[PDB]
Amino acid sequence: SVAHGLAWSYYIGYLRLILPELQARIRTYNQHYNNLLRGAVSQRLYILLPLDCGVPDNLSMADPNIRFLDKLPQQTGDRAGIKDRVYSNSIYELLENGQRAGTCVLEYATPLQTLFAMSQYSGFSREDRLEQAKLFCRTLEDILADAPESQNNCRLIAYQEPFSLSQEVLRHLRQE
Amino acid sequence: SVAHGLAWSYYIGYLRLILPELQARIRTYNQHYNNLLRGAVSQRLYILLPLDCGVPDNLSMADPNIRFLDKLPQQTGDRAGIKDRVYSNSIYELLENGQRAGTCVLEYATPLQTLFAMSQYSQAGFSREDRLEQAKLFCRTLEDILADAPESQNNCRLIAYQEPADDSSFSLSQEVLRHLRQEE
Ligand SMILES: O=C(Nc1cc(F)c(F)cc1C(=O)O)c1ccc(-n2ccnc2)nn1
Ligand SMILES: O=C(Nc1cc(F)c(F)cc1C(=O)O)c1ccc(-n2ccnc2)nn1
Repeated sequence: SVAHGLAWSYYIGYLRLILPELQARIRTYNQHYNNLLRGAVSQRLYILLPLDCGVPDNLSMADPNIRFLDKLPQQTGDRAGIKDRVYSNSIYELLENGQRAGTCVLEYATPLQTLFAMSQYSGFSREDRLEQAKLFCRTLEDILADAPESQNNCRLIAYQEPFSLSQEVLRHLRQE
Repeated sequence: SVAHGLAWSYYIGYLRLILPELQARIRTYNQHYNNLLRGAVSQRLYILLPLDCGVPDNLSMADPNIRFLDKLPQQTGDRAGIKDRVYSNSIYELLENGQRAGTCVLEYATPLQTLFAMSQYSQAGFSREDRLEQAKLFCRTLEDILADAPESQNNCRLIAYQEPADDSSFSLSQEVLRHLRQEE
């Protein structure tokens, strides 16, 4: 049940705040900042849900075919006593054969780091961590399916390694 | 178990990251004479834990005697696929009789908003009583986490309070000043 609460926490504390302005920020980037010949940034927030709960800080460290392109225009807002809290979301090019194949706003679901931290060493086994990660994912899918902030503007990317993270994301980008 | 998990998720997801550099950033802010002449910033992160789980976005809206002053210079770092994620931490003056009595880095514990959002509308008997119990468990777990955590080196003060029914009888600025004066 901890992961059910973490999924709610992620929606209430982050996704409900970030999803409503996302379309407008992507449109700003596409119309004002993006070089003439660069491909458009895709319209969705792509959230990585590694079922192993491995959340590295740097996506280019995780797969060099995920290349940092630029920041979205920043979203600021008062939040829980932070005046003008800053959200500096990252845009990535997904490379195939050294060339851009897709461009998107991509990040990991941060609460998966809690499940990982509490099970990295051996109570709370790897199998228990997998079960919590799946519960997180199922709970978050149910929340977003019902949430008025989720309007074809978010895509959950849940995966288990048996692998290219870039190819996993591209399969989701190309399903749209 | 949810409150226990939220306390861990708050330490792992934020306090672990923000606490190690915080005193260096405050020290830097206080070394600017024009800042120090206004008043020294207290050398701790003060975390508000309203046990009702009510977490308004703007502290001056909560209590006009909590006056926004300034921001620490941004801390950036790569986090969970966010390149150079930005932490803009707010500094407040705490007023007594219209005058500065203290200056601090102050914010609400964000996961208390989840406890609240999940029970605000409940028609269950004892939903408010159950929420208060969850909030206390959250605070207890977080106190126990930070007692043991190497990032917590007399640099964090949890401010847990249950507000009275009577809105006018409670002053959040006074609640923070009580803590700020002990930390001194
Ligand atoms: O997951 C986040 N937040 C939370 C998750 C919780 F479960 C919770 F209880 C509270 C929060 C919170 O932030 O208060 C989160 C994720 C990405 C970014 N972000 C993206 C660009 N810059 C910052 N910011 N926050
Ligand atoms: O509580 C926060 N975050 C989280 C809490 C979680 F429970 C979790 F699982 C993940 C996060 C997360 O951020 O990923 C949080 C609070 C303050 C600020 N902040 C202060 C200035 N600018 C930004 N940022 N984040």
